[PDB]
Amino acid sequence: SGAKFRISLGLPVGAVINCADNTGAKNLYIISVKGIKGRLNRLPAAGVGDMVMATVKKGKPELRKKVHPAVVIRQRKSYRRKDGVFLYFEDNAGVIVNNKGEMKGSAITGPVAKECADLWPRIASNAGSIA
Amino acid sequence: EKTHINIVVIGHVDSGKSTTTGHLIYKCGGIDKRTIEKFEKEAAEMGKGSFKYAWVLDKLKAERERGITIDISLWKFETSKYYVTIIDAPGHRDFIKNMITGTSQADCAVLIVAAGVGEFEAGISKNGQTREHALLAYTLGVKQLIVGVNKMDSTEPPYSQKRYEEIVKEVSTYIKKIGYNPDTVAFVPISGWNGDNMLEPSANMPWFKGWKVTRKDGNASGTTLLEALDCILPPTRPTDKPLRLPLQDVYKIGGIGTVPVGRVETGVLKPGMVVTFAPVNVTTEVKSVEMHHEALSEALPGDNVGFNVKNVSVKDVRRGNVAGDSKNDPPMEAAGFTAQVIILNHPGQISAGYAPVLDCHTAHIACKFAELKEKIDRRSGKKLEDGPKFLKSGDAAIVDMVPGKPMCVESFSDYPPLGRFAVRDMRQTVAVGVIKAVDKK
Amino acid sequence: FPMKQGVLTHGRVRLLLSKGHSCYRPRRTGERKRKSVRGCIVDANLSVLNLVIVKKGEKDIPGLTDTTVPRRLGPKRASRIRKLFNLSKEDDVRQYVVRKPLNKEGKKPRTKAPKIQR
RNA sequence: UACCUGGUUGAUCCUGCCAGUAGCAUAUGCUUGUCUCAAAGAUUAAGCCAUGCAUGUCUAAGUACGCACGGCCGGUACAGUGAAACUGCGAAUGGCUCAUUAAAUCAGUUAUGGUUCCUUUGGUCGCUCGCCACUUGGAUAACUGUGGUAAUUCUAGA
RNA sequence: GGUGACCACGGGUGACGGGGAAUCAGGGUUCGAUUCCGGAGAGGGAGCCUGAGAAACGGCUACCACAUCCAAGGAAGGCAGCA
RNA sequence: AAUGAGUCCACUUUAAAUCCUUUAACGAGGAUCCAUUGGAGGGCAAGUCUGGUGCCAGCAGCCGCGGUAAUUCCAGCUCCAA
RNA sequence: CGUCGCUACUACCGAUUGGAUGGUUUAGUGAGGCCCUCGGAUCGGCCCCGCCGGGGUGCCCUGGCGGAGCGCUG
RNA sequence: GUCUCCGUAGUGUAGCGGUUAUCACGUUCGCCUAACACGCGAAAGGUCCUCGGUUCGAAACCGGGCGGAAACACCA
Ligand SMILES: [Mg+2]
Ligand SMILES: [Mg+2]
Ligand SMILES: [Mg+2]
Ligand SMILES: [Mg+2]
Ligand SMILES: [Mg+2]
Ligand SMILES: [Mg+2]
Ligand SMILES: [Mg+2]
Ligand SMILES: [Mg+2]
Ligand SMILES: [Mg+2]
Ligand SMILES: [Mg+2]
Repeated sequence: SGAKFRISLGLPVGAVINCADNTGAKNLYIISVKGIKGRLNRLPAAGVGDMVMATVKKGKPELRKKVHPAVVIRQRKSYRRKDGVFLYFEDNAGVIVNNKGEMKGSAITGPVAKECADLWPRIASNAGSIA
Repeated sequence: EKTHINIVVIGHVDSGKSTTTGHLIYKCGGIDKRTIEKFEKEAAEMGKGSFKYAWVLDKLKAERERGITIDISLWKFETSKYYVTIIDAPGHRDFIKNMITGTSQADCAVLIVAAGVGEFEAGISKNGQTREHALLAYTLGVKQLIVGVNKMDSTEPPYSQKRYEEIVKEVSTYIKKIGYNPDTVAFVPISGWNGDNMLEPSANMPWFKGWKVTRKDGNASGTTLLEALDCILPPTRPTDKPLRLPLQDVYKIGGIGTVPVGRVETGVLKPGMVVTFAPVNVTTEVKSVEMHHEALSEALPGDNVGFNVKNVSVKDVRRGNVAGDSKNDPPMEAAGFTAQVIILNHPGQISAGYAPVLDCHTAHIACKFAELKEKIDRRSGKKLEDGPKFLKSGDAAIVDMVPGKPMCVESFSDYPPLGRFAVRDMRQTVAVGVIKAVDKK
Repeated sequence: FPMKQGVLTHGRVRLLLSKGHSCYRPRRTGERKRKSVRGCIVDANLSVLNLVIVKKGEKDIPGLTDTTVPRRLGPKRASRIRKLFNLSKEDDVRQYVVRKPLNKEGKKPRTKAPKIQR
């Protein structure tokens, strides 16, 4: 299989990031990161490919008062890709998914990180382009 | 040229039905190499690598996620002798009605039996399905079948002779009770995932010489499963009888409309001919006739054809109806029909009032006993007793039945495939019934 | 995708091709259509690379320079025959036209002569 | 065909509305023997469309060395039948719908002495003083051959 | 400067306009998407080549919304034409 | 005694058909070869008929009917208008 | 006749800097076409002219290789 | 087709592997009234959607099929 390597995190709790799908939401306010144990005073942060719990702050009204599982697909923080390549995107973006991993939406706007596509095949299936 | 048949593959869960069927399709010119390369690419993407050949028929997303067979699928592959379309049974007791529907539209049955340790014994149990599939195929009217043996590369040691001899003996010693002759039923050891003994004679298992069959109509002996698929005797097609179409599924294709797909039983279906449906009783006119991405000016019996009728919605006509010619005598709503249920395995007593699920041809509606007329012994319709209070396992009986949900049925004297039906209760098999009388409205 | 002279890149670009440029024939008059063409610079990322040798080398390539197939049909414009066979002024022009001989199994032998113009 | 009737009251005259009555024009219900005309996806969605067809075209009078046929009359540029293609024309007509549109479109009336106009028809085409004219130059089609792509009414080279 | 209670300007229209249709003492009152005339449009806008004549869409280009194939490198759309 | 609605020969028609008009031969005594849709208190033509239900079911555009002898409900017969 | 109490229906006010769906526009960004000013990947003519050539008689009517005039040009 | 929840006198529906009950009704009902109206009294009323398995026996412990109520997919 293959386990995702460590990358620069860059997106702590409280970061609001773009919505990259056709769900109707416009942004995702990260409230926590899945699989984070913790440390005193340390904010839980997430790179690309990480499942997060997010609440949409603006968008279609029947999504705003809920917590959704979400996956970060693009980030503005540079991260090393174990081949010497430092990659960063133009914006931080994520998609709305469920626990199993398939997206609530049906299409994705813009590229998706290679790590996120590898770790979530259902997101990669809807991916317009791979970065 | 060529003639048309239908084949169902039946067996135990996790034995690799869809995998072996799909790799048989691939060997017989099913689809090009790069599309199935993309299929294996997907299979490696999410994880189910060994489930790659299953995707050729298990196209549903729920099947593609759980790795569990759900729906009956069709795929066309041309063989050495004649055309054949294959039925892929689910193999689950939650989907037993789906298997019954699929096996109904099949002329031959393929009884794939696992040879690996554990799976074979788990198949042969009260919790098993190998008994269930064969018994209900014998109930629904499939005469000639084949028993296939799979997973010679999973057993220890692989490609064993004693293992296969035990398999054949243990299949025979109960399929004689079921009703299929091992002298006519061929026995093949195969392995779909490895791809041996299917298209070319095997080299990893030289101990297998070749199966032999001894039928009255024809004697055959081959080495590959194609050589056994092709030697299947051509069924007698009763084309003079009035047209009947036990419907499989309904589809709403954009641009052509709601096109039913159902097996032709009797008669000939043609473009430009008004047809009727028994359960929905709405008249409609056939526009065209096609099968398996190819067209037909005539539809022959035992064929999976897709014909476009005019001005009926997808919701109006649903799964399991009966269609026929409007000019000839039509199938009509049956208020009651006198059936001959032969009780096989029922713990409790069967009095008038208990409601099992009765499955005439395709669909599935629970029906209720009205009263039990006479007790009949196990063969020939020999009279024993009048009006028993209750029925018990090991006895045949003639019964008058009153279904609750509306349905149409036909007798075993006019359309023999329509006369075959089963009775199911307590999540097992409880009776074998045939229709010999029927009342219309 | 065929290559076009003058693109000055290695890679595929899209051009609104007009009448008589390259890599395009108009379906109707005045029609222009955007098409994908490959740059004029050649590199590894090619399937075929057309080459035309200019000057003759020291020896003969087998199957290439030998068995010189003739051009099928001769000149049709009268001045072109005049230039080909060095005609001064009206010297047996009717009989200097190339008579094409053709035959078949069922065909009785026959020559063919064009309708010379100008 | 310039028309009324029932309903407020114990009863009477009114005001007044409600209900009744008749036509057409959509839908629908019941029924249906013949025949002649004949509307028919406008009303909600100018919403979405698989598939097939709906725009092509040659006279004697533009260009034929396709054998794809063929008379040869046999010493001849081209008999002739005609594919394909170049060229010219049409494809801006027709058919469909009524979304937009409130001096806008449109209707009657007037003007272009404020403009253009393929084609048809009729004028004009020796009106000019100025080493091929017994006819000049080059290329491209169709055609042979070599291919690329998974493709397409895609095209490259020679 | 120009237009306005002789209703300008603005808004709504379940408005394409007319020839016309329905009702029929007279006067009127409703209806005209619909075969004739004129106009507009080709999913929504926009910009163009050819041609005497097009801002053409059973022509082209771009964006947008949908949407066909794929060997994932690409390619092709417009039934408010007859079905 | 006479006709068709239907079967159906041929013709006609028509691009070719179809239909209609002609024309052979069958085709009527419940001529069962069966006309229906709404009504019968008023307006508004037609029953103070019979049997049921009994302010229930229901009818009724509107006045109104129905709580055990219903001109109005449901049925049967008979009438009414087209 | 009106309050009050109960049951239904209809609108009304109403915090929520409520929400959704259309239309018209400010500003910013701005594909694409068209026009102009450049640009010159290529394709051609003349000066060809190292010359063998040449005819009225080195003084060429030019029939081809060939450099290239390393220019003028379309 | 996959997934989630709900369904129990006619309704309002508590519910416990040892008991489907009560209560507001709705109705009927002696009880009066010419008929009401209003007051006095009793009741009936449940396959726990439905059918199975576990269990000494289960509505309920578990699972199926049906109806509803939300999704999610579903293109010969
Ligand atoms: Mg702290
Ligand atoms: Mg000429
Ligand atoms: Mg009649
Ligand atoms: Mg309008
Ligand atoms: Mg109009
Ligand atoms: Mg018009
Ligand atoms: Mg237009
Ligand atoms: Mg012109
Ligand atoms: Mg346009
Ligand atoms: Mg009456």
